[PDB]
Amino acid sequence: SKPFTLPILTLGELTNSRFPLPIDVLYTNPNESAIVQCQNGRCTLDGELQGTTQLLPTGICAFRGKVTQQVGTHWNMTVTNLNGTPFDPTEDVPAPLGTPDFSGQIYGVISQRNTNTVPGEGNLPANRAHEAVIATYSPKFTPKLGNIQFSTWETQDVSSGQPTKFTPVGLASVDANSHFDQWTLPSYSGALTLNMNLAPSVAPVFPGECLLFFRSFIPLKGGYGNPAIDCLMPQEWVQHLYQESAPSLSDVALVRYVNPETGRTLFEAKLHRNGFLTVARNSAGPVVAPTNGYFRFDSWVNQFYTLAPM
Amino acid sequence: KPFTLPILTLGELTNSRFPLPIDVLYTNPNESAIVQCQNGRCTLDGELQGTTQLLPTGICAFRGKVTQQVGTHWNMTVTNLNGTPFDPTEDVPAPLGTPDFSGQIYGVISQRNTNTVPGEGNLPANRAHEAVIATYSPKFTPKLGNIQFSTWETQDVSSGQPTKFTPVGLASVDANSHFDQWTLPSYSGALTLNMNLAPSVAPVFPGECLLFFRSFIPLKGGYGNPAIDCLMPQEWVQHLYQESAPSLSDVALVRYVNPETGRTLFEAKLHRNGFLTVARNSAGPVVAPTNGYFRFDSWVNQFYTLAPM
Ligand SMILES: C[C@@H]1O[C@@H](O)[C@@H](O)[C@H](O)[C@@H]1O
Ligand SMILES: C[C@@H]1O[C@@H](O)[C@@H](O)[C@H](O)[C@@H]1O
Repeated sequence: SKPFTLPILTLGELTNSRFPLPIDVLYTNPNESAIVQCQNGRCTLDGELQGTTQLLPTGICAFRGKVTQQVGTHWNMTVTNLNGTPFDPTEDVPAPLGTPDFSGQIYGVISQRNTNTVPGEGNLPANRAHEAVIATYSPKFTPKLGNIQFSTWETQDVSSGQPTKFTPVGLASVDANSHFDQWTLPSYSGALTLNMNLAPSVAPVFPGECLLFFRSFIPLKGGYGNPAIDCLMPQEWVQHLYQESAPSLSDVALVRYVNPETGRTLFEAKLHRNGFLTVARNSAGPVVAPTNGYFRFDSWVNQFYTLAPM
Repeated sequence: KPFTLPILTLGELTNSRFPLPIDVLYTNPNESAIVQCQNGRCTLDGELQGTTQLLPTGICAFRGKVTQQVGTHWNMTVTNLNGTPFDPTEDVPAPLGTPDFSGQIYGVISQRNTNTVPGEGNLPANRAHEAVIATYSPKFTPKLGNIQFSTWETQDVSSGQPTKFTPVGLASVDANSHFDQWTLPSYSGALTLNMNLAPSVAPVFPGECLLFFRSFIPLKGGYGNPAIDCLMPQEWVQHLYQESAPSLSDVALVRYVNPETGRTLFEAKLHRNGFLTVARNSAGPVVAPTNGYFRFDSWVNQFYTLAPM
């Protein structure tokens, strides 16, 4: 039986699995009323990706496809799998892997490199890129059906029928009107249709315990706010667990957040089979801990184990 | 502790020199330039070199603060990516993550103010705009803690506020844009020697050439199909760093294998300093099944003769 391990990486060496951002802090929010059911950064401890999760850091909240027509200014674009193959709505996933998993106005850059080349230009293609926003709560956001819409400030310099890439950067806004809610899933097929093939919701099932998140702060195109995105495990853990494919020997692994300098355990946590952490903590907010710290697998325990309060 | 490479197809790898997926394996035997990139550099026993760091989000990124205005141009002091002051006495070429090629790098500058306003709900103000960093410019001196960027925006950039550069692609590859992926920036300006560089790499055996992981990089406008070639993908850097396996010799023999058929498609030398060579004599992509990946075979020496591709 290949033993279970986590990579040895401080918070400053980890990245968020739900948006292309570094991890900034560990965070808890015991009194959260929302169901936590994100679809990116989902991976079982034995290395099975779930939801819309894929392995590339560059694939998180990215889209690939072709603009079909103009419809600020608005544009419709077909979306393929990120590897360029046609997305097959019959595959057992919620949406193309990499699709954003939260409601909001996602701000980024749309770029295009034409397929046709010009002989006068050494047989090279024309290009354009422009800022763009994708509203994931809109009824035109239907990645599961192979089509989404984005808007631009630019009014004309976007070409139909040409290869198109969305590179995410941040959020456009977090004002009331922008519907930013990190725990509200998009309707991947539109509002009249149920989401399918989701990774399951996660929650603590032990008194005194709460979810522990890896939190990143996300840039804003304008306006006021300090929005955050919380993931259940960083992208490097997803990648590592996928590589190792270690059998889970129980439903719950005991992990310790250790200070390598002093060799001391700062706190302990449960790492659950479906790929998320809980701690025994009675407050909300960031965890204040030495920047050299990281989680180390200790042993397999079970649902009856009582964590020492942080 | 036995040496390993991660098991990842090209479609599961990313470029260590720009935040892009790997598109193809590629050779260019007749390259006249010295290959001495500073990102994606890691020895086989897991020592990062040049300006290499572990975060995919850190590649060609900058953090710091705008100081003044001067297309509109802006001066920006840069810190380490973790926010701490960059110490020019540290033994690196420049802050880790700094771009390692000449060109006009296109991306977005974003800002989140330090001060908050009660009227506005005790939340800080924000702004982001397209920006371009010309790494060949005399104003590009990251080793001295200071760079310059330009924007189409003419005014909506604030001084003295935390600033982030998120790279997206190149602004142009026409002649006046000086894109040369193998020409290093002068991290302190042209009249100064770059220091603490990861070493140049080359085949030391007749009939061999470097093998690259190639990505195509987006363009803001104009014509071109520019590419960035890295010596090893970011995932290999991350994996080698984790395992810290001793290099038993100076050259590890690796085999590109088709997992379905078990067949070896070709073999390569993975050198101690962190790069591949193959026995091949033409420029262009390597044509190989999408399920293929490199697997560590054994250790050998500089004189081992590779099966021609
Ligand atoms: C509060 C304001 O928000 C947006 O309009 C920004 O572009 C401004 O610079 C300012 O930060
Ligand atoms: C060849 C041209 O290059 C730039 O001017 C782009 O903005 C145009 O859309 C076109 O691609």
